[PDB]
Amino acid sequence: VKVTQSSRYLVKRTGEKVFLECVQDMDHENMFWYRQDPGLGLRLIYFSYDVKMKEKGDIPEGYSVSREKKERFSLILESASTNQTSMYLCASSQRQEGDTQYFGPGTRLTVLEDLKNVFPPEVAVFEPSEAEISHTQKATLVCLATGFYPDHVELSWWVNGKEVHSGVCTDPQPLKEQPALNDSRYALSSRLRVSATFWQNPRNHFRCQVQFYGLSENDEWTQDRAKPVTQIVSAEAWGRAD
Amino acid sequence: GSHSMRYFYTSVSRPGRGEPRFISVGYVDDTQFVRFDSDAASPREEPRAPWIEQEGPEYWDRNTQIYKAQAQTDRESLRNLRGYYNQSEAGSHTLQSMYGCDVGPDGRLLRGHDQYAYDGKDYIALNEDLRSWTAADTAAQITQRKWEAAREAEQRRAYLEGECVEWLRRYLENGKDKLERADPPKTHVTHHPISDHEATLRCWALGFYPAEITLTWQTQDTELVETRPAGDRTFQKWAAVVVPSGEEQRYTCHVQHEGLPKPLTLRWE
Amino acid sequence: APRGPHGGAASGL
Amino acid sequence: IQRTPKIQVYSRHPAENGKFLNCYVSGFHPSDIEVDLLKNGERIEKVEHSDLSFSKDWSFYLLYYTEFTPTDEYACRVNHVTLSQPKIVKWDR
Amino acid sequence: LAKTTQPISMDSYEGQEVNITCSHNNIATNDYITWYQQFPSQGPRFIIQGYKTKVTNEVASLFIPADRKSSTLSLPRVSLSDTAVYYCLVGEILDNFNKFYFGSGTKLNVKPNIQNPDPAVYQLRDSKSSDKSVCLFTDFDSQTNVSQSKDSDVYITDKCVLDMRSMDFKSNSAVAWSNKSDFACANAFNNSIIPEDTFFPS
Repeated sequence: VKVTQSSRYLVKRTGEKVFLECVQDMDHENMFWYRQDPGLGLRLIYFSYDVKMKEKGDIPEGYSVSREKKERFSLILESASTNQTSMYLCASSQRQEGDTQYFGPGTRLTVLEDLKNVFPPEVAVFEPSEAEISHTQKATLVCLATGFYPDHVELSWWVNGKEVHSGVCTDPQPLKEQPALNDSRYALSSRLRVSATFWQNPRNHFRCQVQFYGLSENDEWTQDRAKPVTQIVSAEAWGRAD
Repeated sequence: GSHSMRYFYTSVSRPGRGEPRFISVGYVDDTQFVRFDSDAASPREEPRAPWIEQEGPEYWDRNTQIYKAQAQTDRESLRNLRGYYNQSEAGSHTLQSMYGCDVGPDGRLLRGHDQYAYDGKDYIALNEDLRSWTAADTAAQITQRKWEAAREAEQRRAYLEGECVEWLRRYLENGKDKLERADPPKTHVTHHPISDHEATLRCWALGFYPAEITLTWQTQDTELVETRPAGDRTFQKWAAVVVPSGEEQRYTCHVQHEGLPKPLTLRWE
Repeated sequence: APRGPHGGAASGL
Repeated sequence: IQRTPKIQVYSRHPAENGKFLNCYVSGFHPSDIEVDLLKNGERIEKVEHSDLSFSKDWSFYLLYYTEFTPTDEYACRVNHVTLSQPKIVKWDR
Repeated sequence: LAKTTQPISMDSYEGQEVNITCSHNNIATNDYITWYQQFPSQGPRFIIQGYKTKVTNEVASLFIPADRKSSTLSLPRVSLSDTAVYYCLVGEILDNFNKFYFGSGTKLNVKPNIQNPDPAVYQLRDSKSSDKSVCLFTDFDSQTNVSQSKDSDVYITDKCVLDMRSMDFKSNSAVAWSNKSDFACANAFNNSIIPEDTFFPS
């Protein structure tokens, strides 16, 4: 059950030829490229029922594919357009059970007319309410990731240098900072809740980590700002007696 | 009464002259209703009975793509079989497939079939329990273990119990007046001097549907021709017995067929 | 109708 | 692995002068086969035939048929691989 | 086009059986019925398939009535991690023939059973000096609907379920914030309907 994809996050300029890879090691005859968009579910772009064989799906326009070997099914955006911004999901299946499909982990692709609105997040940690501490004997830290674009972030919490998942909740989806704009940058929040005694210990260290996926090398940059490359942005707090 | 759907596949290799030819015909009882031929100028499933022309484009298109895939599956089978029997890459070979379902008036599955012949001989066949296979020779035993391992029988039985049954239901409903008919055999006895000593007594049965009929002269001296179709949706057959002269009286032709009330007893008039 | 992949159409000998 | 065709020649409806002459080849293998229907010893040109099928016995069968109006000899020329030379069969009873 | 129809979304509480009915009136005789489960940030995964006979495995059971016009996915007593999109597909696929189409599916949201709700609205200040200020609405029961703000300069997140596994404690919260200096937690969640008993400290 090993279907892989080469890219996890991509930002591309309109007009670029973009290559997405899908590899399976199950010797499956069928491979598929779908895109998934809000409200529309998964729509088939192309499938291949054997090496060299291609079949247009429901939405082939603006894409090509390659099946030169049975293991690999490449998707090509010949001349990227903004409406090709999507979540791309590869799958594979056996000839004998084509409707039992195994999916890769997906590739988030954002196509923009220009890279000028690309921004990494600012990150800030907010310390637990003293009122929350005395009322509940628990302590909720909040992390805010703000002003980032496109929506390609992964937030995590680190306590005393180790990642935690207990007591964590991150917004399943970000907000638009400017809802009236199509151009809007995003914000995201997360909570980490601990016992008040743990927060009250000044030897305890809390760090909110945001992996941003932005520009790479080979993306040209002209502007004043630091180039908005894929990067980590973190904010932290130490416990306090207060 | 009790009805049947059956598909008859024939795949014939022809090394050098391209891919194997794949041909399919489908029957409900003794009535053919579809055909497919991979060599046709525009290969598609085609109607061969009035009552199946009701099916829309989606029916024909899906069945067409399924035959094309079956042809491909048969091509692989023919390769495998050529290995199993250690045969020359140059010889043409024949794979025949027959599968389908028998039901009663109940409309429930009475019996399933799923069988294969290679170059005229039985190869492998699904047993009546629909859970086991009978391999004809050592070669088919390879296939047997293969399908045992893969639990093929369950796939086979699934279609046989479900789709096949359902589809047969639909066809008998649409071809109603023409599928559950019964045309009785018109009969007569002819006489024919062979010598001064003897003559041929031939017993005829004509115009009957379905093809199932029994016909005897009351065996070691009885000639019996294969039942034959008229081109109408009907069948013919006869039985002969060489008989001395002035002696035709001690001979009796017996005729049995479902379309008649009286299992007939005939003498030469 | 003939059997599809669920019924044996892709199962070779 | 080799079986020779059983050939029948006959009429669909009773041979009454006025208005489908049949030839039924069966029991044969392999499935390659040549069938001509003959009027007065010459090939009749527009002759249909059924789709290749076979019986429970796995023996192939085919029906060749044109239209009859009788009076003139009629035959069925069949060649198969199990026949040294073509096999011609005469028609009526 | 979609030959299957199903609810866009449904809500459920943890510990309850969940049934999802899919409509497929035009199902063809040769079509099979297949369901997929897609966890957040993952690709869908196959979970169950049937034709007519009821099917059960460790993940679900699949009910198919006589005419096969519909079918029901039955999830045993759900847990929060069962939050996912459930796709119902009807079709057939082999070689170039592909009548096997996903659709939009049913978004299943599983809500926590909050044992003793203690709704409250707390103010949190930045670890570094003031760029923003943050309000936290927390410990409310799962039926609480958090609305977005009427103000352009105020951001309000949706609710979010937090599980403190070591304590066996689950809680909801939403976050609101702004960089306007006239932003006060007392009225931050004004555009929402909050409990009369919500604790607002001084």
